[PDB]
Amino acid sequence: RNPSRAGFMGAMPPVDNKRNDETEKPDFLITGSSGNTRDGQLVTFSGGARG
Amino acid sequence: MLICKVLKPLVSTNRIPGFEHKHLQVVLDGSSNKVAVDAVGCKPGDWVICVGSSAAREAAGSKSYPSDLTIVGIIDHWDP
Amino acid sequence: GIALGMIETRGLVPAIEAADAMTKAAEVRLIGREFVGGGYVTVLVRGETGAVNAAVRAGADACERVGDGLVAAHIIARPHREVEPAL
Amino acid sequence: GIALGMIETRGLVPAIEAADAMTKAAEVRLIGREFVGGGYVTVLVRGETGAVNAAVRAGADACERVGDGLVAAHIIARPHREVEPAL
Amino acid sequence: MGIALGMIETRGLVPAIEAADAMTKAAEVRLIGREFVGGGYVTVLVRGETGAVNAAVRAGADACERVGDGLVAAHIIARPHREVEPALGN
Amino acid sequence: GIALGMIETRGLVPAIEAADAMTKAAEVRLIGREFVGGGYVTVLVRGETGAVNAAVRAGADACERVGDGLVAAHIIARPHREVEPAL
Amino acid sequence: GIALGMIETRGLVPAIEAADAMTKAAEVRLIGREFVGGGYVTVLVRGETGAVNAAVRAGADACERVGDGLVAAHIIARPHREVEPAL
Amino acid sequence: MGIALGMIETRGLVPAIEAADAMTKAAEVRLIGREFVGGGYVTVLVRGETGAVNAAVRAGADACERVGDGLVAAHIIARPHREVEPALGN
Amino acid sequence: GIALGMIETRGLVPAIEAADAMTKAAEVRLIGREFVGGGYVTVLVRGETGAVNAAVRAGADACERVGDGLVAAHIIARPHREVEPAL
Amino acid sequence: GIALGMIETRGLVPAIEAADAMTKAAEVRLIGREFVGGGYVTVLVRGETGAVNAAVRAGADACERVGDGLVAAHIIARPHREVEPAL
Amino acid sequence: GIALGMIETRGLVPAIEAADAMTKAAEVRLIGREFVGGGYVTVLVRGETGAVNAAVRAGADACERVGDGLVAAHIIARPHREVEPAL
Amino acid sequence: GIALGMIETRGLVPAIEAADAMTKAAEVRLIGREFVGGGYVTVLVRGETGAVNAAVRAGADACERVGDGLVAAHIIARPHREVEPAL
Amino acid sequence: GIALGMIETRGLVPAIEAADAMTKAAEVRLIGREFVGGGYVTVLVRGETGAVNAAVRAGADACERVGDGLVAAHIIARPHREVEPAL
Amino acid sequence: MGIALGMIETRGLVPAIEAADAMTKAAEVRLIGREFVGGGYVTVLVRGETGAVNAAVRAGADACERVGDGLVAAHIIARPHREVEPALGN
Amino acid sequence: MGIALGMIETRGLVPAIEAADAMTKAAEVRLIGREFVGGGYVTVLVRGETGAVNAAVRAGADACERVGDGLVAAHIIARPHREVEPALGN
Amino acid sequence: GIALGMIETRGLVPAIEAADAMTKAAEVRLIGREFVGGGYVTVLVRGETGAVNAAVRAGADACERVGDGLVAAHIIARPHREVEPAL
Repeated sequence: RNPSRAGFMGAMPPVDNKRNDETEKPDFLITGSSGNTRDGQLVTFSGGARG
Repeated sequence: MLICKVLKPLVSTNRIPGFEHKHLQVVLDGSSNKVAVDAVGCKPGDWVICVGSSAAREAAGSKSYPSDLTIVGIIDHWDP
Repeated sequence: GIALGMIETRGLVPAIEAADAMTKAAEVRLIGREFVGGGYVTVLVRGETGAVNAAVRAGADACERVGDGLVAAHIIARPHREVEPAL
Repeated sequence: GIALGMIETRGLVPAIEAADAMTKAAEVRLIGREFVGGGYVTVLVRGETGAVNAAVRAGADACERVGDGLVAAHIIARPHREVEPAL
Repeated sequence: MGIALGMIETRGLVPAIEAADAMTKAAEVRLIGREFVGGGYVTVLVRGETGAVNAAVRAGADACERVGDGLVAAHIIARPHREVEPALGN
Repeated sequence: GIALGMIETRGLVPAIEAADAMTKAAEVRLIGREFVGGGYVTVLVRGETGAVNAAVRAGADACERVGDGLVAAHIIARPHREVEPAL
Repeated sequence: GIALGMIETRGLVPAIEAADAMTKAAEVRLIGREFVGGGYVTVLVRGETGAVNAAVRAGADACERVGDGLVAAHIIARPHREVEPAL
Repeated sequence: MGIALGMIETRGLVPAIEAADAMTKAAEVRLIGREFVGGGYVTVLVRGETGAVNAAVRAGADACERVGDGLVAAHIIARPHREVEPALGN
Repeated sequence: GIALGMIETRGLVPAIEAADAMTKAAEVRLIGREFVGGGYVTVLVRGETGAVNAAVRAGADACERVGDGLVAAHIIARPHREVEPAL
Repeated sequence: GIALGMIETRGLVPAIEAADAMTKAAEVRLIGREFVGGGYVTVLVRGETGAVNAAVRAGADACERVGDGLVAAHIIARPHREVEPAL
Repeated sequence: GIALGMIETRGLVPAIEAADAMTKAAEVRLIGREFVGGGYVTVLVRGETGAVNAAVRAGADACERVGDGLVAAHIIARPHREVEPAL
Repeated sequence: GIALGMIETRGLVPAIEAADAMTKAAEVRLIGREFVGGGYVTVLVRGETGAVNAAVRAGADACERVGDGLVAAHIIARPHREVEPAL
Repeated sequence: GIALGMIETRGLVPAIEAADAMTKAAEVRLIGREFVGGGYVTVLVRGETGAVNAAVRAGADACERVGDGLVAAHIIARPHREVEPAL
Repeated sequence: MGIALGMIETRGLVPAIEAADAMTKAAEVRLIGREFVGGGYVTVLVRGETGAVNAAVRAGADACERVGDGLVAAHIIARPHREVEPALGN
Repeated sequence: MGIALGMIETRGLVPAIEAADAMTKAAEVRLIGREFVGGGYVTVLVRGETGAVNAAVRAGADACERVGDGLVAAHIIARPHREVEPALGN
Repeated sequence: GIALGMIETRGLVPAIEAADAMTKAAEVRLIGREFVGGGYVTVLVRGETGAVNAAVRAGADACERVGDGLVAAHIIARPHREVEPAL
């Protein structure tokens, strides 16, 4: 029909998954992070260093 | 299973396995108060149904799960 | 309820599920749902520290397995005076 | 009654296919259609819990193939009254 | 009034309106909506009878794949229900 | 005129460069500056068939290397009146 | 619309394919259908020179592979008055 | 009346009338023209609903090619233009 | 409309669900619900050509995955004047 | 009880077992038992969506292990107006 | 103080927690809470040079571990007189 | 002059630090910041053609690493008045 | 209320960093700072249980890196009244 | 009054006061405290603005590592809160 | 006034004024001196806040060395002494 | 236009040569001259950005080997207010 054009050469834009970094371990629960286990910031030695 | 009218929500505290305890809710079985983990819906609460025993463990999600009573369903037409 | 939490995810199947859990968990107030753009959705919640903590943890672990799930979730215990501009 | 069924998908062709399933398979009210952005199109309906369940299963197994298909899908039975003003 | 709702979405308005023109030229149908979903998802919404909708969407698929990043979804509805009608802008 | 020429590109800078080449390449009036979302920007010019054809070809092959690049370049000559909602 | 766009082929199949390609691809006027004899079929359009050019390109690229195909596709830049009464 | 156009052209009218029989046997299509192109080419126009015309043309292209010299040229037109109608007997 | 749509299957869940899709997709009147015997069950609906077309599309696409499956999907745009005395 | 379910099997040991479970599960009405022919037997049940769902699932899983068992079982949430001809 | 501190990130938990660190570390006035779209969210604070310095230190060091992480951390000791009309 | 210089970046913080480089390098005044969508951010500066060129050079050479980086930064010394509606 | 948060660390640089986290992240009273000897520096705060939990998590993930970092950290919710005179 | 609290601790008072002199010479800031934590941990506490505190602590780290057993912790606080102020001897 | 001292010395004043431009473009620093050492050495004094001066000197040391013969000598002074002020124009 | 061009060279011969080139090849204003010391001589001109660019091009061109040759030519496009006491 109406002559379109191709151009581009690279198709879809390179969208990055904002989720990345990781590297270290999330800061001892209580601030974010799902799943997991450990303790409700119990008096247990874990407490802060619950990990 | 225990017929049970939701009463109120709870608040967190200093226990570790709360990662799976999932917002305990105070419910009433018609006699006195009780609390059970909300699996699907509590609201103010018209009439829901509550499951305990060891079934509660696999009713809540894990064999090792620490519970004695879990709400399991909602009765749409309820009961006087 | 000065204590503030917020649940952010991709798509609002987990967002409304987490917000339902938020309101489901305690006497917390949902103050705002925001469409980030690009698929992220955020739901704000206000209350006291313990109630907000219980709500946020319940909703986060409930929504981690629905659809595409949570992205991140943490809590602010003593939010700054700029919260009113922030909302 | 307040039973909240809802569907997320990529591109609204499956969104409205699921809406057609909503309105034809079950007798529920379609309360919302939201463009999240980033391709997420969302349909929101309210009705009877069993009726909403039939609606959502029909919507899933109808629109899961069309185009990019559905992305996330789950049912809400008794949403909190606090959630309603946000919707 | 052809209640049958055909509609298709694609990457950007070039393929979208090329498909729209293909539908309105190959078939005598009335398009009712152009929607920006977001993130490149742009959709054309047309009403017509089942055969006319079928021909229109076939033409749109034929003329839309070879332009831009191309078509994505190409399914239709033959008998849309009343309740979907408000979602079409009532 | 009734001829519609129109182009997308990824990024607003190539879009305005292409529209600039539109408006000096041939006698043409531009009618649309649409933000598709996600980076697609569409330019809509209105004029007679020869002017729009030459202008679009010039703008496209001048904008191919500009910025991120073009998207599509085909043009319709005698649009149906039914494209009025595109206005 | 003095520009005279013109198509010949073998049989009405490519002929009317060219004709509706004319009137659907571009906003130009079809003035005539004629049967030469021996299978050659004639379609005559009028319009702006650029519009006529686009239309004839559309038809010549759309109708050649259907039926026995195109035979004579050619247009007139500046048609004379004298031929019009003989049309 | 359904504007959807089916037309079939053949060498000799035996396959043309076979196509017309497929038309009038398949779907709600009314033959609006039986014309002799010239030099032996015979072609038939039917009009009707889009799906009806599509099914009819399918039947013709299934039962026309192997009859004598057979089918030479068929197609479908989905949404024919208003200006084409003068060329269709006006 | 005199178009007839027909489905054979092994069982009634396939038959009844196929008929539900039959009538939900478009306006078609179910006329025949016939138990052949030996497990064969058939549904016959009446409607116009496009309606029967799309409706039997939906019916097959809803019924395929029940029991041993749909046995035969078949439609006629218009049966002869002499078929219906033995409908 | 507009919501409709139905249990179909080979032989009516599982059919009457499933129908017993149907009536056993909720305030559902068994509207008809039909001999398909060739050994298939169908039992219809009417009610609301939740009650019908519970009944059908209970009966299906109960009857899958008796004799030769179920063949298929699904539910219709919003049956069409043709249900009265269908019964 | 005319120093501007800026953070981009993917999501709002990173943004809001980074802003909380922004304002807790030193005296800085949050001025901008802008949703770019496509997942990008940015925070802009105003304060003196050392205050913005240390505050953006704390903000990055609090935000790094949320979502896919902070995208860009950047500050200017004093933007030009001509930037703020488009703040 | 009348020149309009343009800068494009992946995100707005690089874009506006580039705009700072614009307005701080040469005697050029920026007329706009625009969020394209999906993260694309453009800034439009206005001034003398040599000043615009030098400013764009400075900003591009400054902002390769800032944020995720640049996309497009080209200039027209004489954008049309017809581009002004797009400005 | 009486909720006892407390931190031990090696060198008081992390001790006062955790104290800063105490006083900025949550609204609690700092009841004591003790030099045990042997490098152990201890901070003692009282407040609301959830607020104290937020405070202690902030103090941990803030001061665990500085210098020798924290050594031991745990929360006390409802300390015995007999303990209070000793503190 | 520069509220920014810089402070660093080390092994014994030689490196401690050498860092103190480095801070008070390289920068014009006021040290407010010298504390004996115990077991060799001795700490210097200085107030100033954020830039001055930064320069002072950088100088202290530079001049303290090469004396005695050396510096251990070298972090600062830009905006100390009111409640920490009693812990500074109010 | 911020006593934090930045000073940059170069061969020839083209790099000196490039450094001064980096000064007056980076941060809240006011050039308090432009002096010719002798034999071609040109150096510039600016004063301001510690972080501001540090950032400015950073910008100068980023944009000064490759200009003509380029930078010869730069530094920062954090907390300059009172007795130095007479040497700084008094 | 206050763009500041300036050049430095050994001996004031090429300095005044290229200053004449400044005022002889572009419409710039000579704000002054300076004798650095030890044979180093600089000249300071002001004008339009492109004009000053062309001027310094010509000046460095005419200064290149005459006498002891050029040391450093330079152009700043937007000098700051604080620089005026230094010029």
